[PDB]
Amino acid sequence: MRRIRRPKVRIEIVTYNGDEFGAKLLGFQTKNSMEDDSSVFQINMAGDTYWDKLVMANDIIRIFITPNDDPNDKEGKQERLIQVGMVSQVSKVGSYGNDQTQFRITGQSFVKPFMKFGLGV
Amino acid sequence: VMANDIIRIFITPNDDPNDKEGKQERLIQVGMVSQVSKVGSYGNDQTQFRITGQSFVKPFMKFGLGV
Amino acid sequence: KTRKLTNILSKLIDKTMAGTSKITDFTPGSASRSLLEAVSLEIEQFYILTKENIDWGIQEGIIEAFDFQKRQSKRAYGDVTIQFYQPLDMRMYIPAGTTFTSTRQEYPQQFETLVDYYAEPDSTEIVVEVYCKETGVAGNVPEGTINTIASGSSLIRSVNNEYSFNTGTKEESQEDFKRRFHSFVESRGRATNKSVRYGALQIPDVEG
Amino acid sequence: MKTRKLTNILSKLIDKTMAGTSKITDFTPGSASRSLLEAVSLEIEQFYILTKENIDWGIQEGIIEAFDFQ
Amino acid sequence: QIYESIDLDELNENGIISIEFVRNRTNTFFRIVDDVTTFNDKSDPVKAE
Amino acid sequence: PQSDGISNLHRIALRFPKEGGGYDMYRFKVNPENYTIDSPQRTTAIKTKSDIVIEDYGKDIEVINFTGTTGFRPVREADGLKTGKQKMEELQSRVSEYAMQGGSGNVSGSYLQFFNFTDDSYYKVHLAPQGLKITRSKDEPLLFRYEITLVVIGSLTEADRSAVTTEEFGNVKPNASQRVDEGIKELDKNARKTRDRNNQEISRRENTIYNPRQSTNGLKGNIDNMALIIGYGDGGVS
Amino acid sequence: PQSDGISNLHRIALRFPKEGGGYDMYRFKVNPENYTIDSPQRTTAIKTKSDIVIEDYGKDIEVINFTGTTGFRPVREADGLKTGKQKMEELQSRVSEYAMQGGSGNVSGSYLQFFNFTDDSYYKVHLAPQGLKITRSKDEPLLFRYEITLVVIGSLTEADRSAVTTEEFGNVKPNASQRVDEGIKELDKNARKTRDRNNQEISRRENTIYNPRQSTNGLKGNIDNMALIIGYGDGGVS
Amino acid sequence: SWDEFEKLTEVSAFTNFDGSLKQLMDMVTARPFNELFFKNSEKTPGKAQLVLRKTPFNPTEWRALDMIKVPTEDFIEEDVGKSDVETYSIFTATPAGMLKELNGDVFSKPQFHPELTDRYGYTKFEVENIYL
Amino acid sequence: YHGNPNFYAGDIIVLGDPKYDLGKRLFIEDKQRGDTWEFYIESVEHKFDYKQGYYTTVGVTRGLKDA
Amino acid sequence: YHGNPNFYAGDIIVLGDPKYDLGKRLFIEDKQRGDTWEFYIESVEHKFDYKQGYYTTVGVTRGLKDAILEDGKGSPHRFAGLWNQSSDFMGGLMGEDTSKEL
Amino acid sequence: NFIPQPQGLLRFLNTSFVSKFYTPQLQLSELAKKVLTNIKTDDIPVLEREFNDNTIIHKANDTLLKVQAPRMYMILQSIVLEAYAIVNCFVENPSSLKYLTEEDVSITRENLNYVADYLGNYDDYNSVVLDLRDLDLCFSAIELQLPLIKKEA
Amino acid sequence: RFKKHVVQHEETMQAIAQRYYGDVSYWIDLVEHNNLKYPYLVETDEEKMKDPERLASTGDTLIIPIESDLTDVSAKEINSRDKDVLVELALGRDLNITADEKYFNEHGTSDNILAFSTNGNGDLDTVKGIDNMKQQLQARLLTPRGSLMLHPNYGSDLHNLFGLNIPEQATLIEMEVLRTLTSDNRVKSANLIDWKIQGNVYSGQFSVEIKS
Amino acid sequence: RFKKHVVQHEETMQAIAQRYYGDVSYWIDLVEHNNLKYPYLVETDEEKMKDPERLASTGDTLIIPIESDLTDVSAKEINSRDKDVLVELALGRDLNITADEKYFNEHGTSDNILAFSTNGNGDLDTVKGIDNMKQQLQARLLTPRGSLMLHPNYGSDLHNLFGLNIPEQATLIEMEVLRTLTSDNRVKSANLIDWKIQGNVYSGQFSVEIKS
Repeated sequence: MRRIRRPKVRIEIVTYNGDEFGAKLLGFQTKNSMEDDSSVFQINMAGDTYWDKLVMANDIIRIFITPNDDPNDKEGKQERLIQVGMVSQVSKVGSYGNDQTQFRITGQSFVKPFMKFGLGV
Repeated sequence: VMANDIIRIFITPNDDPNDKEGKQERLIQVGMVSQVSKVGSYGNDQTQFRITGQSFVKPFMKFGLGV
Repeated sequence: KTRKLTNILSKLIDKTMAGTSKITDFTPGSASRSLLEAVSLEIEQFYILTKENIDWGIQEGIIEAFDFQKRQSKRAYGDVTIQFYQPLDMRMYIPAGTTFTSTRQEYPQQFETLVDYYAEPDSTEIVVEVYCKETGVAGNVPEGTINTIASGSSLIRSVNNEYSFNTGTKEESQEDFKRRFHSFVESRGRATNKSVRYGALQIPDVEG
Repeated sequence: MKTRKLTNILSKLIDKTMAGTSKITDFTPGSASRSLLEAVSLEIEQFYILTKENIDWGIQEGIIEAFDFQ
Repeated sequence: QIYESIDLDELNENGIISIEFVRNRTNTFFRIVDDVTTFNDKSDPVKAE
Repeated sequence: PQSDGISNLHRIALRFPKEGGGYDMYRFKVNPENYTIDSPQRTTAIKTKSDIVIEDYGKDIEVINFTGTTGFRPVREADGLKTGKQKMEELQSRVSEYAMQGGSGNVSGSYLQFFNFTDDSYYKVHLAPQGLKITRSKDEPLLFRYEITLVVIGSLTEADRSAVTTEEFGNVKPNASQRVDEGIKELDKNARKTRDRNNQEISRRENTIYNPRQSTNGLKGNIDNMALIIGYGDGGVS
Repeated sequence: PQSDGISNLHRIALRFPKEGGGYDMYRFKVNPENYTIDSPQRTTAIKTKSDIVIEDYGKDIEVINFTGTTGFRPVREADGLKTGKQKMEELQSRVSEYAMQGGSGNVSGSYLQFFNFTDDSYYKVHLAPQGLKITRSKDEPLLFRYEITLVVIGSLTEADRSAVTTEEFGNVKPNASQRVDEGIKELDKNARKTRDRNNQEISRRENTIYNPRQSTNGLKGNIDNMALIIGYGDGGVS
Repeated sequence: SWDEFEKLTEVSAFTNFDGSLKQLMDMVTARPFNELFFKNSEKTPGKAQLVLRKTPFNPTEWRALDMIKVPTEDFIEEDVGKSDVETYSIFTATPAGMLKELNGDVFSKPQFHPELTDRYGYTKFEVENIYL
Repeated sequence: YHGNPNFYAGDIIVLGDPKYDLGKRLFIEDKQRGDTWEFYIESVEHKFDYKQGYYTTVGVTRGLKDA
Repeated sequence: YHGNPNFYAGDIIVLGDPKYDLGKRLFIEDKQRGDTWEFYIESVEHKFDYKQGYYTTVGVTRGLKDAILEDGKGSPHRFAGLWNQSSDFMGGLMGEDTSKEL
Repeated sequence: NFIPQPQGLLRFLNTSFVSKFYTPQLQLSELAKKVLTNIKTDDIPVLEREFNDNTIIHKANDTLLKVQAPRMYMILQSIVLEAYAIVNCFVENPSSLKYLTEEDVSITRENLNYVADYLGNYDDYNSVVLDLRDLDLCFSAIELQLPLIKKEA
Repeated sequence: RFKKHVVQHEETMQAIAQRYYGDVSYWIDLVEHNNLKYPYLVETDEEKMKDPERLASTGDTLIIPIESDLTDVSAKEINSRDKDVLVELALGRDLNITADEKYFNEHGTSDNILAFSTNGNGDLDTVKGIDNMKQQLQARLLTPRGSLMLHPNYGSDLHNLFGLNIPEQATLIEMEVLRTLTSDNRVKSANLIDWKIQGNVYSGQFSVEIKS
Repeated sequence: RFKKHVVQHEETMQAIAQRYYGDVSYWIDLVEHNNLKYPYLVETDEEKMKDPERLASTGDTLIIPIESDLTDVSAKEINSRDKDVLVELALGRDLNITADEKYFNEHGTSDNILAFSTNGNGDLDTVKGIDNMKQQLQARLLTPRGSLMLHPNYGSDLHNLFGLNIPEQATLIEMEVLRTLTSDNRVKSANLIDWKIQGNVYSGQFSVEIKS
């Protein structure tokens, strides 16, 4: 038999409600790697709302991914958190030639405070 | 294929019986392998194995005169 | 202190395997694993019963020996008398949950019965207990306030509670209990400045 | 509420079990019924012991709570 | 109730209906065993069931 | 069954999952006009200088596609008198209940059972990416045509992945490790530090289905409890 | 209803938005010749080296497409006598006006409303990127033809997503935050500097929907409101 | 970390001129002998955790890592193979770089295999450790 | 670090699941020929998009067989 | 350079025209929601080809909203309340003062 | 670990007409008793500046209620002690929140309403009432929320 | 939020937890949510007489949390108060303004209709739970959309829709009713059961999925 | 796991390993599994009478591991001495509860139907081998899907499938039975070979492929 999968992503934000932010999700990336000294993630957002005026920098975004079906009682029903970090950039994006626009947000997993805090002299 | 083996490649340019000047079995490159890796995108339903090496630069480059 | 489902079940399977070589299957649906699971689950129930009972002893038992009782929230209750138009001819049936309401506009209280009661054919007047639908002092009511029954059986003439309900005790946290107990225990000190000062307060005219 | 050692439990259990029939009385170590009943009596023994220990711990905790002598 | 599995042969075989106790998952724990009628002869299904 | 030698064929039926427990089904009054089943293979062939290399990686998704209409006559039903229009509306509503709240909310069923009484074949199916397609045309003023594509999860005779029971001979839970962790929890800080040091000391000088019957997998687990309770060192070893 | 011998045919109607709010009611006087409805699914299939994996994300944006011809002979209107050419031109002008005014990303009012009366179903729809294609070939010289394609936003039974009135029990606009902020605005720069110092000291000492009833989320608001009516240090805390 | 082998340390705040705490965190880490990274807290879901532990290449520490299973049935594509990009013969762990061979106590103490150095002769691998 | 050669290291695109995390030991069982592989995770790169499925990269190093 | 955060910077592909030049101040009026933007040009990249139109990139930095057109006033929020208010830098802010609490 | 206290507040805290709706009882809470002893005996740190010109600074000492109505001035002190006690535990050292109960805040509000009503007669000193009415609703939110906090923590 | 349950004959306590959560082990949390003593369920109803509030029997009602609020101590506390009244926390309490349904139903869309009233004596009539929900749909739908003096887009367009009695217009009335009723989160959805066009009387009846 | 085999007339031990495992080289480890003395296979039974347990002769069974367990020393030790007890251990051992075989086939999908029994003397009856597998399939089929107190989603909806005996109900019953039988991983496949109707009586039979 072939497995069936029904993904259901949640997003929670702490300083606009997080549940409304999670609704306009479209895609994200989470580059995490021990080889380099920095973990970074990106989120793609829909253009329904003007996010530039809302999401202030340095906010914390939590992402939760549902692996498989709830009622089936699979081991995947755990709502395991995938990544958490501090946003550090938000930008409008859009190729009006193709008649489509998106908003992109990217951040790093708590490496921003230390990396920015420079012990000056 | 264990590492550090020597592979010789020979290319036939044109037809044997024609008696062309290209019938020479000229060697194109010889070198020492230094990496072998499985490769395959099962989405496209195809896999391959890739081997790469250098033309006798491996012994010298690796041999470090330490202190 | 207390064991769990798995901690008991696994040990039981281990001992079963160790004692005898005649059993090696422990799949779902095996009568042995079933029996073992029911045993484990029963034992977990006893363990939680012991935990709750020890919790209650910690909360109340150690201090109750000094005659100090804790107030526990309970449903208001008391005796209610029902009168019939005429003497019954057949045994009448009154189910539990038979519901009661007050026609007085100042008393929206309601009561109900917990257990089934029956009226014998020879009887003519029956007393049945009722329990309020709400906890605390809300259930309390003065005498003669129900005046009605919800089951609409035309044999019943009138209904009324002979005595006021006063058993709807309020909920008091153990902090006040502990405070009062400690105050009682500190007041028994002798030959101390603070105790002497406290003892001078008993006279009404001694203030400063 | 008192201890009852494993063998006391196990004996009471088999003694009750044999009432009404005589197609069970074979309790060598190899028997599986003996193993099951040994395991049940082991668990009941552990239950009694943990109960007694938890009672002692409850007594101690109430003594803590009553007079606030942490 | 009195009646249980062996009685739920006796009564049903004599054409009396009764409700059976099934310990779990079936909605109310209770299902009704048959639709036999009070007629004596059970051989004919039109009369019997 | 078909119409040949045997008694009258049975139409094709679809079984959907009831929200409130149990199941609801849908039988077509009119057999489909076209019925296609694609069963490709995931295999690639690449020739070398003087040989042919064939590689395969299993059976591909068996795609089921069929097209049907609904009759204009009414016909008896299990409850009520439903004409072709009502039948197609109910089909639409069922597909929309299976599809619209599939990715959102929750659906009790994990799959759909597709019964081919006429072809004597059964499969477990899920809505294809092409999905349902309804169309009504000039030269069919009263009728309604439907076009659906499906992907086969697998044979209906086999059991569900999540409802499979392994062999599971002997104890599955290693209780030795469980009590070792429980006993280690109560240990003092010094005991744990000494157990780490002992572990390091053993480690740096090395090179130089639980069942105790008919197996040796649960060996060190029993030692760990015995070494903790008895006391090999202040904490223990391993 | 369709013509079924029980009720007379009922033809389609479009309810466009009006500039000053409210709506038009464009009803077709001849029904479409072709009518197609697509229901695509977001299901995807990926093939792993040893198994197939089926993954679904739920219903995708539906497409509505239909084609027809406006009648020739004059036909009375609910407020006029309009011919087929006037009807087609009115349609073109409605669609032009709807399309052109959408130059701010999206109209803040309604989308189109599509009363598909013939078979009982109702949708909220938007102009597809095919648009209103109008043609008139040599064949049928005096009959116009129109081709419309539409994308479905949602059922018309359901009100707008963002417009739904939430529970909003308790108080979403607490006064504690407001009067705290007013207090802190009213404080002297040295006062706020000392408050910052006290906050930093507390942070050093860390280690080494709202309802006044049956809720703890608003606990801090009641405490933050204090330490200003009472001089808990030269300035509030937290 | 390796408490037994590491002595007492006097690590300075300003070891790096106007650098970040990450730059100063690297010195304390003393890589590759200790592994530092940011990862989710499985033991306490909902919050992150900073990890600083000795490297898992030790035998007992390797066994202390939690295992995870995955069959081929979840594999979309793979690209895995040997490589001779990293190759060293002599390994040593010098102490903090103030101590120097011509003005004090024993400078270093390396290790090598006799068979290994035939293919790759005298290939050294040096790491300074602030701790020692 | 003497055993750098003869170890396996690369990048693997397993199916998108949250079980995999940085620093975690990875066990793989090959059904192609009944082989067993062991790895050490050093990097993971997630990718979620409705346009095409949901993938998760698992970078590995220091890999060996017969696990 | 204190106000690097909260400024806008990127690359814009306006229509291909020679009016735009390096170092020139760029004013944009958003018709989407009646907003106004101000920018500073730091880079331009032209692209001319008969195969597909004619484009001109306009790199911008140090961008801010709520711009004004009159006399090149620009955005009044550019000179924020933190522009000039400041003070001399010395220790005693973190860790230096904790030992001196005599 | 205690933030130093202002000199004003520290001096303030260290020591017929009747309303028909709410009346006082001059009852002190256990938590308020313990704090009072702490300040009486131990020498808590204190600040030197007095920048914050709010609360009792030139409002509670400026008014003539101190000399005219000293009994009323004893209510105000009790409310400050009860207001300062609840703010003490939550900000720092939460171990003292075990002694607080519902009735402790109930009586405080009643005392607040009585002194507040009496101050309404005076037309000059309405500034004090301005803060007391805001503080009055602050105690009620603790009153309807304090039993849930202890069980949660 | 929660679900109701009714206790059945000799019902095993663990069977409840399994039957609604799949694992057995959450019965410790469920019985804490329902303030039960160790005798969680009992066959005999006379045993309940001794400790009615802390002892349940056959046919009694229990409260089942949803999975997310299972281990929340505060939900356990609140769920120990609102026993078989928990509905009141979701639907709410509000003041009664429907003084006579015999009055406003005969006057319809207009100014100067509804009013506060008093049930019993002295205490102003507060209308609660399902009866609050009745009012909060009725009073909403009778208001015209523009009306209310804060948060506009209240109400409905119903007063516009007294056009010609022909079928399309009847479906438009259905649509505005559906739109108005699904506009409040307390209802999941709505749909039409039936409609009946008399010579000048519209009659139609609609279902709504109130929550809980 | 293992495959069964028998000694043929003048077959050499070399020949077996070569035919099943490919390489002849493996016979050397293969004799230790069958615990054989040097005359590993010998034609004559009066020669097996020399020391019967340590030899095999013409007509005797042999054990043939799978190649993965060929090299395992534990598999060698176990297969050496257990011999015929392999099948029983490999199919596992369990308490026998088919006491009333005539009876449980009169009231299926009703509870209280099975019961312990006694065989031998003074010990509860036990079942092993293929009988155990049958008994377990039987019990699994006659149990409703959510009625065991742990690990639910075990059993069948056979108690729910009673219907009008039209063929669709019969295919449904077939599919449920096949799902129920294929739930256990030990069984490979099931398939129907007959379904048959007698008015209000269903009848049919299923073939199940049990691993060797």
